[PDB]
Amino acid sequence: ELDQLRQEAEQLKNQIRDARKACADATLSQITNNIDPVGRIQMRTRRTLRGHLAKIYAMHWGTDSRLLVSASQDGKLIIWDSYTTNKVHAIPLRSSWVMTCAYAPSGNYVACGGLDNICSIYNLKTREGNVRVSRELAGHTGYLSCCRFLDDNQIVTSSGDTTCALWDIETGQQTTTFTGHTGDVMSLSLAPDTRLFVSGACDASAKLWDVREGMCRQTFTGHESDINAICFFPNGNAFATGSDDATCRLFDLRADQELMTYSHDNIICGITSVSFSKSGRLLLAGYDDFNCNVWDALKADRAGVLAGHDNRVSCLGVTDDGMAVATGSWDSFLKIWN
Amino acid sequence: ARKLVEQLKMEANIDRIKVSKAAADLMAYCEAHAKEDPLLTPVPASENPF
Amino acid sequence: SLIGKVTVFSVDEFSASVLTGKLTTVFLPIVYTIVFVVGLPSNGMALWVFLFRTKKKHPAVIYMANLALADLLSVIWFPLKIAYHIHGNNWIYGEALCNVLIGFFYGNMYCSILFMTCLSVQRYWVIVNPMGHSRKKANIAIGISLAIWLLILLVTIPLYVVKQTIFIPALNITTCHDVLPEQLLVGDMFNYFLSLAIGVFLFPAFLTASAYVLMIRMLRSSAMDENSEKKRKRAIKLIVTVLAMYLICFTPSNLLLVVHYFLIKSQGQSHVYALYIVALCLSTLNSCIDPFVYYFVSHDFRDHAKNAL
Amino acid sequence: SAEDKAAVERSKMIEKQLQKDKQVYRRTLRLLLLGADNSGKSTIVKQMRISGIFETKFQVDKVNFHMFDVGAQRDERRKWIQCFNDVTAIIFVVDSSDYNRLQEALNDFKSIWNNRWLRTISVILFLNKQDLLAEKVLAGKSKIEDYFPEFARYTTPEDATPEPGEDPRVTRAKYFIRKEFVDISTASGDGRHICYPHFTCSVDTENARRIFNDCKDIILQMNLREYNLV
Repeated sequence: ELDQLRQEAEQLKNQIRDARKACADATLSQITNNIDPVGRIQMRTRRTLRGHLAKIYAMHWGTDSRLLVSASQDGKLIIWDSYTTNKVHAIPLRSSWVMTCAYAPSGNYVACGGLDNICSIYNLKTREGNVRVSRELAGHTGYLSCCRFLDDNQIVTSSGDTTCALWDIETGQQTTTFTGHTGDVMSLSLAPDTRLFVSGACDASAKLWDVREGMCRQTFTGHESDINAICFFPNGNAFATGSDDATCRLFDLRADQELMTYSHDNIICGITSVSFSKSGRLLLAGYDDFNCNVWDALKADRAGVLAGHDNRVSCLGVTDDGMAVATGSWDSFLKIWN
Repeated sequence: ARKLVEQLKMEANIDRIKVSKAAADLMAYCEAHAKEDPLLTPVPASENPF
Repeated sequence: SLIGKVTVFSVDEFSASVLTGKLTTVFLPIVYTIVFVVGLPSNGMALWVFLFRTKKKHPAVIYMANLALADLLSVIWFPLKIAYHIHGNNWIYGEALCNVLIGFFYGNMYCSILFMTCLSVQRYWVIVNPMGHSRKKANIAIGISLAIWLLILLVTIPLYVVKQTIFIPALNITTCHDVLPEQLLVGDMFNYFLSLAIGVFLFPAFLTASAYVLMIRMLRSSAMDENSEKKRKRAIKLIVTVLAMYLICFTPSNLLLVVHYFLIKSQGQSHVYALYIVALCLSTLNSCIDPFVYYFVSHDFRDHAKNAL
Repeated sequence: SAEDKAAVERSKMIEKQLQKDKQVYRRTLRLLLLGADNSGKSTIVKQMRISGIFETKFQVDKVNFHMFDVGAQRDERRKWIQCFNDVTAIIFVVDSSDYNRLQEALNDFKSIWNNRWLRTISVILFLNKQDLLAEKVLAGKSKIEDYFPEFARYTTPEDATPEPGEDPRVTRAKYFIRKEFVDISTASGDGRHICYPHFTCSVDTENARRIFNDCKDIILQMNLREYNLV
């Protein structure tokens, strides 16, 4: 009759709201306002890399804090060493629209995908020295927006058809499929222990997922529009989200509520990428105002500003040993800050 | 509607803690590794590859 | 420019009339002061914008910055000249400065001319043949800028190797470039000045005029799309204006220069000096008119300038 | 000095390859094709012929065109339309003999005209299926007044250029349909991009020439803007 089910859903939502309002005993701006302010943080460019003909859409750091991968709408993958600005590899693509990259934790493989509705998996260590495509995964019905590795045998993938999936490399078949979103899935992140992951999908909503089960653990709401970036806190019990309403927010996983909201009255632009630092104090963000901001996590104030790009900042990343920060924007240049 | 009801039912029964506990844990982790971050505490120029 | 006979020198009656009159003690300093006050900040601001806030080096900026610098260096030592003219045609400031003033004036004028010509040719090359490459243009622009400057610093040497100040006791005056000996006007200087007047004005004039006329005739052809008229028509207007500020402000000076030296080396008299002073007054106004025609009639440049201040 | 000898070899080889690729790339033009389901964009594509997104290439007077058709996607497109900010022309193909889904066509045109990431791109407008329009108007069983009553106040402009043999009624209909789009085009008054209308049918072979002429004009306007001449 469609009436009883909606009534039960409303009752359950009311119960959840009461449970969440019961645990909201204080605001964290009250028990974090007597700490030593970080100060003034300023950074300068140490190097600049050239060679792309068009916009840079994504990038990723390796596990040695030395080698990196980047890719553009030219149809080009480039593998750099950042110690000496010299190139090591260049790979051409079979399609000209690609929107995500990755880097295997062992240094042997790379992965890519785009509007062609297919994932491409490339091998780097061959006896002939020539990089040739190894695997190719198809089965989605929409543009592919992110892809990461767990080991050399499994790849987790997110697409624009409101679904996510886990793939087994050898057989070429999906092992499990995650459904439950209602709109375009854009941002994905893996837990540091490689046990869970988190996703956000253009409905002003975010969700947590277990890998081996295949069902939602918990769902968070609170934004006003699409969600574009997502990342884990280093310790494994928090994540910070960026949206198109000019706001960053922080959530934990045990209280199911907002903790800090970072925003400003003079900002009416979007967020394109977000990342964290090793200790957990510095939060970096890239905006459409042609610049980037650096914030502190426990204070809800500003610390500094990075400038130097002539277009939108599209990709950002911070290394595994904490030594440098890399950025790439629509002007076809990558920059490194320390 | 049935799927939404099932989702809300499974989400309802979750153990929850107080916010100040999570705040304490986060500030504790921030303090414990404060000295090892090469951006809050800048590295001496000698050992910096950059 | 005026002939002094024969060290004590002497001059004739018309020269005496002009050197102590009101044309060269009242009129000229007004023009120079107005030019100075109007033109110094304009090129200063243009050069600031072209040097600091530019993000990418397009060829047009490469040529325009050089033109602006040429005008700026042309307009520096004017106060010395106003002080000269107001004191009654008498120079009391030494010897090096006379050479500096003459050389910088003439060299910077002709550098301005050559850069105008280069802009014209590149505009033709782009519009009447749409295909091109930006980086090769940047390389060629830098090369040609260096060539032009080095050529200029090689035809202002003969003005540093001739004594320019001459003493006249009959009036108690000392003169910087207005009086010169007869045994030099009929000789070396005749050759040098006709060489400059026919070498670095006429040929660039033909090049520039031909390029702009062909561009207009192609932009009004009956083989172009009719959904663009309101833009193309505007373009025509600007082109005409530029030609107008080129031929009017430069042809009279060179013509009267040639005529003056022809009268001196042909017959032996001189009664055309006042017209040359006035035509040169007209020529020196382009240090103030150029930034309003090549720089400010656009869209983005005005916004950048407003953001600068 | 060191033992690192690939540190020059690999860099030099890769630089050579990228230079060759740059010279190949910068001489091509790229176009995006949009339309509805009942539009005849597929027939046009097949005529100048000689999953994700479909792709075609053609060559006119030694210039290479590369055209992109959006394929098996979902209905909502507000997120991947931002990947087309560096193309020269949007080719918009709209039906002309339906009278029902025409308003949705105008509204979509308005939406793609005022988007923020596409305020420096021009539109070439193709109105397809003309002979059907002629036959349908001559049949006279359906009146345009039931959907655009303002047609009752429209008269042919004095500068009309009809091909001989056509009744003035069909000419009036054609010009009214064109006028709606042109007015919505000029409504902004932005003065940074232009709309180029044409009429076309199911069997015609001069579409490549039209695209070439329009692209040539677009490049010329860009160059005039760039050199402080306009």
